[PDB]
Amino acid sequence: KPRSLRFTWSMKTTSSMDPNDMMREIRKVLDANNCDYEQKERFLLFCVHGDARQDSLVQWEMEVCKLPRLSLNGVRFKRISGTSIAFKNIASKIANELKL
Ligand SMILES: [Cl-]
Ligand SMILES: [Cl-]
Repeated sequence: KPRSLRFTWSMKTTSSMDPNDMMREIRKVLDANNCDYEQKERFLLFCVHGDARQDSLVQWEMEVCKLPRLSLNGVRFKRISGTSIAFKNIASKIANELKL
C-alpha cells in the first residue's frame, strides 16, 4: 500500500486515480522526458535527468502516497541533487504533464 502522508503546501499533485495507475502514468511521463527511474519501492522512484558530464544532472524522489485527510492520493517530489534551477525546470515539467 502507498504510505499515508500529511498534506503540506508542497503537495500540489493530487488524484483520485488508483495508485498503481498513477505509477503507470508517472513512468510514462518520465520516459517521455528522458528521465531514468530506479524502482526503489512499489510506490517510490529515484529519478535522474540530464548529463553528469554537464551541469544538468538532477536527481529527485517521486512517491505516490495516500492523503487520508483529503480523501485523495498524491505525488510527492523531493530534490536529491542538482542545481536549484535544473531541479525546478525538470520537476515542474513532469508535474505539469502528469494526467492524473
Ligand atoms: Cl505546510
Ligand atoms: Cl510534495
